[PDB]
Amino acid sequence: AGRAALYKEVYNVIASDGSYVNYRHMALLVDVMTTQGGLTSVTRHGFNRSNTGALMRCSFEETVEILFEAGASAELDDCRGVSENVILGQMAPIGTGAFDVMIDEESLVKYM
Amino acid sequence: KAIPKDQRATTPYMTKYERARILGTRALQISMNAPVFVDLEGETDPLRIAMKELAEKKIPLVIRRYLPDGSFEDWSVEELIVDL
Amino acid sequence: GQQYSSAPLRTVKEVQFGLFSPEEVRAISVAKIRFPETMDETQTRAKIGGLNDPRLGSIDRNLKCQTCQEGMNECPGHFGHIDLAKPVFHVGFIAKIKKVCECVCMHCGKLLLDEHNELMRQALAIKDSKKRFAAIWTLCKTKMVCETDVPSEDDPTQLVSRGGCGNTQPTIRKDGLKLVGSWKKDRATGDADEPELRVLSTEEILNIFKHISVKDFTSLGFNEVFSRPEWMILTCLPVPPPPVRPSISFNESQRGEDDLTFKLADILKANISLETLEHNGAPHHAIEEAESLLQFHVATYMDNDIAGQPQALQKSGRPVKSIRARLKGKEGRIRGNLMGKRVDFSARTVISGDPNLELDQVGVPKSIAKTLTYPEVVTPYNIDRLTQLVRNGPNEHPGAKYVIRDSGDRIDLRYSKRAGDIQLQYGWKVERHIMDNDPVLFNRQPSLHKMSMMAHRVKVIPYSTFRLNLSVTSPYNADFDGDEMNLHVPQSEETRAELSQL
Amino acid sequence: IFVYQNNITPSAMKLVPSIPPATIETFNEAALVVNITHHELVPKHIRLSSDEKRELLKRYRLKESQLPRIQRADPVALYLGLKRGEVVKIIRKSETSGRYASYRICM
Amino acid sequence: MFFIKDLSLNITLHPSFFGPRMKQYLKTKLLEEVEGSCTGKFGYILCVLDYDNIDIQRGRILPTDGSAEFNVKYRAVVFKPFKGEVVDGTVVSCSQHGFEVQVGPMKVFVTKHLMPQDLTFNAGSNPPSYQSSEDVITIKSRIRVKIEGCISQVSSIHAIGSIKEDYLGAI
Amino acid sequence: NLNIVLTCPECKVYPPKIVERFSEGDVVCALCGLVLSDKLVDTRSEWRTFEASNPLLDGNNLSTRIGKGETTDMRFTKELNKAQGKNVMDKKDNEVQAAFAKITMLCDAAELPKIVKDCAKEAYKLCHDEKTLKGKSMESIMA
Amino acid sequence: LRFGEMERDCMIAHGAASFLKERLMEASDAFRVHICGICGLMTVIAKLNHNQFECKGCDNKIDIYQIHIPYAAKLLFQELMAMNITPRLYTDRSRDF
Amino acid sequence: NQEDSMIMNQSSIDRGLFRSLFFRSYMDQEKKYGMSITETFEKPQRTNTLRMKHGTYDKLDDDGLIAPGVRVSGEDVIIGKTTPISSKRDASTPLRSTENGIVDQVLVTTNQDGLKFVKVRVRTTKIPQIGDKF
Amino acid sequence: FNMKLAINAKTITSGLKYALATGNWGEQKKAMSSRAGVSQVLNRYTYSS
Ligand SMILES: [Mg+2]
Ligand SMILES: [Zn+2]
Ligand SMILES: [Zn+2]
Ligand SMILES: [Zn+2]
Repeated sequence: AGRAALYKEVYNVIASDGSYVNYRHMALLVDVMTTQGGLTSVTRHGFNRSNTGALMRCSFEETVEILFEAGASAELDDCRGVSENVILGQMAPIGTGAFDVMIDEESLVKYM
Repeated sequence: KAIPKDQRATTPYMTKYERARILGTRALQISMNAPVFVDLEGETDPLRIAMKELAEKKIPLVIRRYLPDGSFEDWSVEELIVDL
Repeated sequence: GQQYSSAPLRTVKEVQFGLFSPEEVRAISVAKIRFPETMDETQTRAKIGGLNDPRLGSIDRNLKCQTCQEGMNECPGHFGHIDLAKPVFHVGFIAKIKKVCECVCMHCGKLLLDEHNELMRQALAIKDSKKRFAAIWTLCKTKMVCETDVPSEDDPTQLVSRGGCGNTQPTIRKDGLKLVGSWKKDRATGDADEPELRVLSTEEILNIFKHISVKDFTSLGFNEVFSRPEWMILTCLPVPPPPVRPSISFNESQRGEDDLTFKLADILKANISLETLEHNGAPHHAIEEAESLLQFHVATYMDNDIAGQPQALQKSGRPVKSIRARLKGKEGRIRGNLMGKRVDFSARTVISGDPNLELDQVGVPKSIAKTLTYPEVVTPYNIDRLTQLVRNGPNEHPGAKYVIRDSGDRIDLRYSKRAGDIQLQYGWKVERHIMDNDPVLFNRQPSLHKMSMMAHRVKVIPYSTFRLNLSVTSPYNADFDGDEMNLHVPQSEETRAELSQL
Repeated sequence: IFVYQNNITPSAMKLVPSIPPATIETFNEAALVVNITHHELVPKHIRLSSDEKRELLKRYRLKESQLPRIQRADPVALYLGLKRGEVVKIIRKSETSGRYASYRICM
Repeated sequence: MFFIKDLSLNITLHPSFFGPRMKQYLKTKLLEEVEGSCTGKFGYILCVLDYDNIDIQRGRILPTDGSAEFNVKYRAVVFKPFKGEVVDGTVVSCSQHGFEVQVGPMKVFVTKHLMPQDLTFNAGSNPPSYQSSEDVITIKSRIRVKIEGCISQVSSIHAIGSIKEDYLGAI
Repeated sequence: NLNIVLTCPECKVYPPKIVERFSEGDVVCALCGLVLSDKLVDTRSEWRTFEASNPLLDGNNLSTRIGKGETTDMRFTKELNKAQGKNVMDKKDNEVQAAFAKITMLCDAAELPKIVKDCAKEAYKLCHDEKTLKGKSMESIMA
Repeated sequence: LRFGEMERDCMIAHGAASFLKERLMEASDAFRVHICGICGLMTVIAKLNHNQFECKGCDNKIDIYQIHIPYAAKLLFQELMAMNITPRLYTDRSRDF
Repeated sequence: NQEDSMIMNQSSIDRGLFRSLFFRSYMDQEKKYGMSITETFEKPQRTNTLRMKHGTYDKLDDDGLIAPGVRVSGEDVIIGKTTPISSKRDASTPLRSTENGIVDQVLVTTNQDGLKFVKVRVRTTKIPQIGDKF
Repeated sequence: FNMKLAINAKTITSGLKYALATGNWGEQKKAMSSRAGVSQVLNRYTYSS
């Protein structure tokens, strides 16, 4: 019900200004704040304090205080976030990079 | 671990991203003087060559589609439906 | 370019954060770092075997980089160490150190609570490395005695002995960079009334931490391999190489050093001082006076914006740019050099509308087209065309700026004596001008939309403005009251496809 | 279940987890005057079996970590007497699909 | 010593080679890369065994690029020298400092000092030799050496060795 | 041994200016017309007042001098101003500093020019060292 | 010009993975380091000419890799090190999931 | 003339409508760096002068200044300066690369303490173009 | 008690010159908090400006 109310509220703020945003967008935000089991805020406290990657969390607001703690807790960043691969300058695992591309010598020798 | 062809469950259709990446990759390879698997009917732009190769499904590439767990389903460009 | 290395090219899959073991800091280091002097072998023009390149990194358009050679545009720069006279707190942990002391026995190095306490075994159970340390603390902080015997896991009559030591635990509070304890005491059952008030030395905290069981510290956040709690208190100081703190040699009476090089020299000077004091007749209170100076310089170097403490200032009244402060804000290393950065193959000018452009095109001023370049690979398909743009050169519109040979070296068509008689080879790259129908990223900042950055067809046109179709105005949120727009040029066949296709 | 009017002394509350495998629940009479489950905003929660759960995780290739979580103290988690590890299947109406099934694991 | 080791090498084949002589080019490129090679981990990779059964497997197409990557699983004869290994070899070079001994793919050098005291350098000979009261060691002589230690040096492994101890020296 | 060079490689001339360019950089020879590195070093862009320092005697560092209105120094100001005032006693700190501070007081009072007024004070620091029949009086070499 | 944070976002929204990589690497920052396979540090004394590798302290003249990262990250990593933190970079995984 | 843009009578623009004068002034000092090192006003020679500007130095008279009246252009050298250090590096002032015009006036002076310093005025006439705001 | 040695003219002269120039209304090259922008360069674009 917390989710349903939270959406209702978000929806009102948009529609009050006489604007339309498709459900899904507001739904997703509402869901993300929800999933944890409570009301996880879109603040340095809420989301940024979850189990995501340390470089990711550090790219928003708490930077150095996040990397010191990352050090003493011996965190391990699995580099699945977009933030990490951007810091690292590698092709992010998003759309175009969400899959891999291989040559097949079978199909290759078939066409000639 | 790699999902068997008989147990594949991802879309039989090629994603916008897949197609954009295949066309990008082939065009890149074509441009790096890679062998072209189609009659260039006067074509000179590697993307227009790539488009042509994909149009006749003569692109020898495979999409390794990763699942959130780490497993994957491999799909041939020849076998993917291009409704885009 | 940047020369070839036989080393396997790989991608970074995991990043393993941890603290520096002083053993390791010493082991990495390529120089001792003994003197607060920059260079100047007393009024000279070479680096001093002491601070920046004692054996270290290289600068000043000169190879000398200890066998490594290479020089500037290849050398990453390698670290030196500094051996500290006495332990000092790493400003960032100071609190995690405090909390660890609060959890463990300040004499035997054993967890104040264990498997015998129910609330403990429950908090100990917590899977989350941080949440378990958090819970362990709120429990152990309160415990002010190392217990020898505790009631058995059945009867409170026959008490089972755990670890030894009966010692009373201090009430720790911080006095800015210092940790001071207040031991409960006993004296005629009462006392305190007036307790034992003493500051806990780095060395004593270090020793307790050294004695904390692997099982124990592993129950706390810590990891036996990458982050033992003993590694939070600084004993050896990694010294960053010049790349991290560049110097500039202006005109023989003007020379600019980085704030870090200043802050380091103070650390060193304060160190050299305290080392001489301990060696000589130690006057106790004149030493701890010099220690908490060293403590300050080391601390203020990593962080100068410390709450309670005075800032280290740099002659002109401005506060020293600490390391923390370089990473911190927007315009930090994170927000401003990694998560967003300025780029080449970019262009910007005043936008104006056009009823005669097609929706998807963008009017590009001739001058802008003549600057921005696309690196095209010489191929049977383009060879003749490309040779012509090369012949056309950098000044004519459909022309080119550079020729990139297989060899790696760049031919500047503007100056090369062979800019005329340039004979192309398959695989070479011609860096040619941006031309009609090239895909380009067009953008109007802010960019709170995916539609605020869209791919357009080039249309080289006269006059200094970017022309856009009027119906494309709305997504960008542009008007022609003096708005400017950004243009980015893809450099790969792949990148171009991304733009045109998505 | 122990339905109490006003309070249960901390003396009495210490006897709650004293007799396992049997389980004890405390419900303040005042909360129960109104069935929250009946509310407009409260969708159908359905408790899954050990086999049903095992299957959910198998079908979506999940670790219990990856599932959205219902908090142990949650009004509905209380109403259903959910235990840590137990999973609920939420069936909500959708303006999008008509019917949408979400799952929540207990805290 | 001299081992048969199971090994695998990843090869990145450009699309232009996706013709029927693909396996043929893969098996070939494998041999170009691996054969002759000298590593620290494995030593000298001398000869790839069982050509006819080299396992190519399925090549994954690398996404943004066209090329396919295969992990060519193979099996070969390797030579990895160790400290303490007693080897037989032929002298190659000989100087006032000692003599190098060729042991298959690698050279093992013997110091003037890592030989008995009686064996002394004779510059006044063609070619320069080491002379004992009974023995003469020169460019063609066969020697049994005890490897004292190895240095993994790029495209080779070199070693120092003694002929001072019992049952060593000329053969 | 430190050898640093930009020689084109293809047609060694030993040696000629290669251009600093205007935008492209990399110093391509007007001879082999190739490249050398990427440059990427703007010397015009020095550290302004907004960190740079122009030291004439040894090396300047600074300590303490806290005044940021965040938390009042009061107790800590005297803690650190006394602690830094103890340290300027370890290794003959006084002498050059005393000389340059007394120097800027005697010149400022007569309004001596800074550009060359400070130039002569560098000469004194070269004259205070070296031992050549100074019969030093402090005031004497100050004139 | 600055291809800033908000621009990164649009590219991420578009799914232009390779276009983004290019902007951040090829079109700006991009640099190559040699890292150690044991302690994932930039320690490696690459004498790439004589083809010598070494990570003394590891005594590793063998298990060495090369990587392409934005110089600002090479910087960031050197900075985090100077501050006693170890950002060990590994070319393989050990966790799964 | 859509979305805040406007159309101008190109005929009127020719007749002088909205034209304007433009004067930029470039300055340079001949600094004294201690007992020996002194910058100099002169036309640098490319053999004994390091890191020269790719721009042209020909418009400089031997005093290191362009005489007023000469027309200039992008990257060209208005003021020639060297900072001797040893033979000497190039510390010259080039005209902004995005501009051009004719030198209006050039004055030579000493300041409060007597450092030779020179001011150069450059005049252009800016004729209303496309992205020009009104 | 030599007068010229006693009174330092440069104190008030350059002390005012600093403020007026830079704009940090306070003493002196060690300014913060000092209020920057108190003194600024007069707009001479148009007469009205
Ligand atoms: Mg506007
Ligand atoms: Zn180096
Ligand atoms: Zn104890
Ligand atoms: Zn290592």
